[PDB]
Amino acid sequence: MREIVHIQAGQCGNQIGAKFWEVISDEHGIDPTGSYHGDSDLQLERINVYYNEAAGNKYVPRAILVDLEPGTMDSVRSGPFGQIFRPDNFVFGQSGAGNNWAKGHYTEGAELVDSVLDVVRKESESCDCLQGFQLTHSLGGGTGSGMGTLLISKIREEYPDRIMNTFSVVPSPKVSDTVVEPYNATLSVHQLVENTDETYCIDNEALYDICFRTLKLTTPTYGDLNHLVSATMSGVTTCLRFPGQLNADLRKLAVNMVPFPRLHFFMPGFAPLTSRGSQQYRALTVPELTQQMFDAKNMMAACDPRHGRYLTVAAVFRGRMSMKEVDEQMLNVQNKNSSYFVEWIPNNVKTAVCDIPPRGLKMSATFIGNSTAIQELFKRISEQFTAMFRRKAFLHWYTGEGMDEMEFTEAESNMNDLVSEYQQYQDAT
Amino acid sequence: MRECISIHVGQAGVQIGNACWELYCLEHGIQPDGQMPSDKTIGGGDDSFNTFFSETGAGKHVPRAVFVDLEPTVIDEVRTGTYRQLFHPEQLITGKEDAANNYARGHYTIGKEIIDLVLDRIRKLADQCTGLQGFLVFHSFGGGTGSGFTSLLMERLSVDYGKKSKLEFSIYPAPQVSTAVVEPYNSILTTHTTLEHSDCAFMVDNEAIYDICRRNLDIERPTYTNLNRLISQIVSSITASLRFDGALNVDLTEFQTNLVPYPRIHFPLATYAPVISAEKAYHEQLSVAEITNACFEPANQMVKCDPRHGKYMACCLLYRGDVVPKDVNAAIATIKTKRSIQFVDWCPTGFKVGINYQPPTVVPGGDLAKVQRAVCMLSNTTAIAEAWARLDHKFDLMYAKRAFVHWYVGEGMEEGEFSEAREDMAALEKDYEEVGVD
Amino acid sequence: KGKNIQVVVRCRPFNLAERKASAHSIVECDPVRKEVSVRTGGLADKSSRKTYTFDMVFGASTKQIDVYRSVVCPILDEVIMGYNCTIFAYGQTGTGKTFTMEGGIIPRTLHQIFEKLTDNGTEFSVKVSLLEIYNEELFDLLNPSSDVSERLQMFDDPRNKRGVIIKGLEEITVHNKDEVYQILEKGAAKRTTAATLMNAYSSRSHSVFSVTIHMKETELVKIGKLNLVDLAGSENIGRSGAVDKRAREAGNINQSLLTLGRVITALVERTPHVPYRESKLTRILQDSLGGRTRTSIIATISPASLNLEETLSTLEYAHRAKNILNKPEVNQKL
Ligand SMILES: Nc1nc2c(ncn2[C@@H]2O[C@H](COP(=O)(O)CP(=O)(O)OP(=O)(O)O)[C@@H](O)[C@H]2O)c(=O)[nH]1
Ligand SMILES: Nc1nc2c(ncn2[C@@H]2O[C@H](COP(=O)(O)CP(=O)(O)OP(=O)(O)O)[C@@H](O)[C@H]2O)c(=O)[nH]1
Ligand SMILES: O=C1CCc2cc(-c3ccc(C(F)(F)F)cc3)ccc2N1
Ligand SMILES: [Mg+2]
Repeated sequence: MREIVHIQAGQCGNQIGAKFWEVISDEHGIDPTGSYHGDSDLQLERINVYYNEAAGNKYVPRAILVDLEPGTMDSVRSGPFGQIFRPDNFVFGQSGAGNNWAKGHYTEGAELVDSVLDVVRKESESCDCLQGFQLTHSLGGGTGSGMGTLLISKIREEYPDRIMNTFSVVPSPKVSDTVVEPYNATLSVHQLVENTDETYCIDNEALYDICFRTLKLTTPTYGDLNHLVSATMSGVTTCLRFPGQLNADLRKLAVNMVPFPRLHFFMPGFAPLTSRGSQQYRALTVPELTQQMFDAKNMMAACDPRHGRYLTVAAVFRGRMSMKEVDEQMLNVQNKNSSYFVEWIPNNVKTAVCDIPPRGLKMSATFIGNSTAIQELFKRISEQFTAMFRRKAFLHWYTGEGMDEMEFTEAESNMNDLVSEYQQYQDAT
Repeated sequence: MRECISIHVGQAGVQIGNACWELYCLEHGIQPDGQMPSDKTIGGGDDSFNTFFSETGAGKHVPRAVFVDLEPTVIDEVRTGTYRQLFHPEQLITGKEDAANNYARGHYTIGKEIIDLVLDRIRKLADQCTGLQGFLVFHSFGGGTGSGFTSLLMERLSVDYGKKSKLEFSIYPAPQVSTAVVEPYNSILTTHTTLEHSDCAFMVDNEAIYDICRRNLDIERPTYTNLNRLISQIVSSITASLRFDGALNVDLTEFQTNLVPYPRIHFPLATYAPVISAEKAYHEQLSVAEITNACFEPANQMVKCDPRHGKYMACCLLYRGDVVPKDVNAAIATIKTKRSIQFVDWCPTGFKVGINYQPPTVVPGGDLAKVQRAVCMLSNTTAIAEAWARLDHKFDLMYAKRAFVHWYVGEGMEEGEFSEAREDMAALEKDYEEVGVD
Repeated sequence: KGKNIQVVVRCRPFNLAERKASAHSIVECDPVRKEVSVRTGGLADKSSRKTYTFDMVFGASTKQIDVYRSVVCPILDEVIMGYNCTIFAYGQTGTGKTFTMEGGIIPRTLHQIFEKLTDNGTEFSVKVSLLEIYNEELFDLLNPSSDVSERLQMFDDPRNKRGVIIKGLEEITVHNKDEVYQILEKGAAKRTTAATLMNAYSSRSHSVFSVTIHMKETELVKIGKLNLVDLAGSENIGRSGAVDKRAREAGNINQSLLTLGRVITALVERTPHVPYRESKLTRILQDSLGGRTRTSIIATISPASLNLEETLSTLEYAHRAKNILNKPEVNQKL
């Protein structure tokens, strides 16, 4: 049990979270009935805990549909496995953030509470305890951020006990549709970061670049990339939920990940990381996964791994690994770079093997660590915001948003304080 | 006769014990159902039988074991397994909430709820059973569960039982690597306090043993199960001696008391010889000298150590298969004459060692081929202490980092306790040195 | 600059609870020495000793008034100068956070403050506030008029980066002593935190009491501020066996006390980043940390051998406090 509520919100997440849930549902292999197509008991139970059983042994997905606009959900519902979710389960505000973090934030909240309360009550009832909640949205886009800001505080607030991780796409520093767009995100995220114990973010640009490049497709599709992302998430859920020869609890890992709880968050990493052609055609050798992970390319976000430093790296292997393989992988890491390895703590990386190899490739791994460069880059973006501040464009709209300037300043300010530490991360090995 | 129960802590504890038990069933030939199609256990309930299980029902043998885990995961497997059918649900218990590899957290949070059931469960068995000569403890140092669980367990068990002997087969993080950052914190913190309560503590060289076994295997990597397999078999040998008299059977504990001159030295390091891989088993027919000599070599040593570096205050020998004391003597001369093993001035005498009539016990599906004789030895060296120190330093570094204070802080555990672990380690090292010196 | 942050250690007379404990006084206070010595044992039996030399050292015997006189009176003059000053009490409840607060200290202080000021003859106003920090949240004690939580948010006022502004709390000025008391009594009730199993009373929340004094004389205008901070302390949850919520809350603070261990290792470090913002307390505190504010610390310790950890932890913190360079400046304003 210990189900976590899945949230899709923000239009991005309106896709992306939906994609994740749906793909996860696909992972369920439960037929669209919501009964369990899959023969496998193991999946069935794990999924089953995840998804409350409707009569007919339907699986009630743990998700809420949030609409920037109501159509978005509609598209979702019209999209596949609409049936699996009972329409009752989700409700979404029509208004949405409006792609304003603040504006969405203020407006959304009233709707938010109503929706959240009902679902949350159900969910709370649903499992004895939830491990935590997962949020999908795009911070960079106005709504993910706008909704998130309002939602996160209360939602986190409701159970201090619960540990929640949030997912948002961070705006690509490379380009933004609008300067303002990341602006909505920045305030949201800044507020968000303290609020949320864990945040998982990948820069859009890098993901697109990597995805695209790897794909060698004309472009990465939004959905596909989301699918990739969801896949990344899914493994974590699947592996942890699923038995593993070595399985690590979220709590231990999470606590472990920060050398102490002070470190707010760690940035996600995915494995195997490969090019579209490369990965698809290629099969991972045992060392193979590690190597891909090791390289910069592996990180979904674009970072130079040297530039970043890893507080820790964690990978979850899925399926069995040879102990020797365990040895080889571990050994390589330390060898590879002194700085890369944290000097302070040996065995920086800890891995768990999923009891069962993932659907598809036998071995899967996740990447854990932070990208120094990436975090720093983001802060720069805020600086861009600062420059924009010189413009003081759309102050009024912000005024309409009702957020004070000071929040803006502080929001940057705290970030500024943190960011320096970020460099420090790299500085430390 | 006497029955023993094993306790498994952490996933590791359960798994390892699991290996132990099934082996027992197989060795008895008792079917995993728990009632052997084979005739009733040897000599009826033999001492071995009773410890392994009891014949009740009647005409069912139910193992004497308790399986505990914070995390539901491993125990559920048991439920799945056929062996599960053997084990009546009373014996097997699972815990909802995993340690999450916090020794303190797991210990405090989990332990409180769990203990009452387990103590009761054990209690009833204990009451019913004639008793154990001793009981075995399984757990993982690294695993939070083992850490937290063991600490809770140790005090309570110690207080209640008092007289009853306690033995802990623990997993010592290989100096090569630690799975988790937590592990050094967990291990040191957990270990020191508990150990004092415990008569003796055992730690495993994951690296050394794994390397050695694997290398002996000449296999890329031993299975974890296989690795466990080695552990089980040796244990079985241990049980066999006490359970069934060998050429020489000795009270294991009583001998052990002889073995450890000091309660100060909770346990001598123990070795099993010959070091037998499957291949190693294949390669030679062991001789008394051969086994002993093999045993001496660090390759045999599961732990990585320089036996030279440590002194041998005394060593014990277990014997398996046919043996004749003459051969033993021949070995004795060989060993004694050999400089290489150093004897502490304190103990002039190698003695004593015991022999088992029955050929060495093997773990089922044993990777390694059978050896004519199995032997185990205890030695006390400074070096062994050093290994602890080796782990300690990293922990010390962690303490220097003062990282992750908070998590423990949530536990309410103090740095001072940790410091105490370190200091205790230091003192212990000093003690080990002091004893170690001849 | 500034005078170094002043740290005094006080060893409590063996608490009656200590007596029930049959706690034994390892602790030896040699006030002449200003040495305090603790039977560590080290590894060894607590023949082994750890000896510290303190700015000021008070054995159990030390009378309360005396302590105050020695520590408060000099502070009061700084307040009148315009100093911003802070005194924080740490250590064991038995040691007498409670022994110190039950009696003054607070009731005594407001009387003296007016007496010194009026004899000074300066035209003055006195405003007081009382808040409690509970589970990282702010709650207004002082004004029951104000909510149980004062509307609490804190921002940087650009004058001092460390310098902060706590919007919404009000101190109400009264020229007279008397008005203050009336508030004082009121405030106290709000202030009170949870009692403990171990101790009849415990401070669940850190209490911050602040008195701001505006002074005008013929024209020079000075503002003096005094913060009297009473530590909130936790006990090991496991030991407590307290309800999970209770344990949790204790754990949070306790853990926070590591985080307070951590920032203070940084101050010693003179490390680039000081984690002020990781606690509301240290952020508020922030400008005081070796800051312009004139700061004094009173660490209380129990002779009892029983609590090794607190004794060790108070010894480490006394070292770490000195390291940070306190730059009290008289904040005299004309
Ligand atoms: N990787 C992806 N990024 C996307 C996708 N759709 C949008 N985005 C990015 O997300 C940001 C826009 O956020 P959303 O899609 O969530 C718009 P939202 O409902 O949150 O608010 P409004 O602006 O009120 O509509 C922006 O940076 C886009 O580049 C997608 O499918 N995948
Ligand atoms: N003797 C063995 N040790 C093992 C085996 N597999 C893992 N380990 C070791 O066990 C340690 C991990 O401990 P556990 O899995 O028992 C974890 P535990 O349940 O105690 O706590 P958590 O999983 O953190 O909640 C670590 O040092 C591993 O290297 C095995 O098959 N045998
Ligand atoms: O690096 C270190 C070592 C631990 C330490 C403890 C404290 C503390 C912890 C607990 C208490 C109390 F509970 F006894 F009050 C007092 C001070 C303050 C600073 C430090 N710095
Ligand atoms: Mg949208």
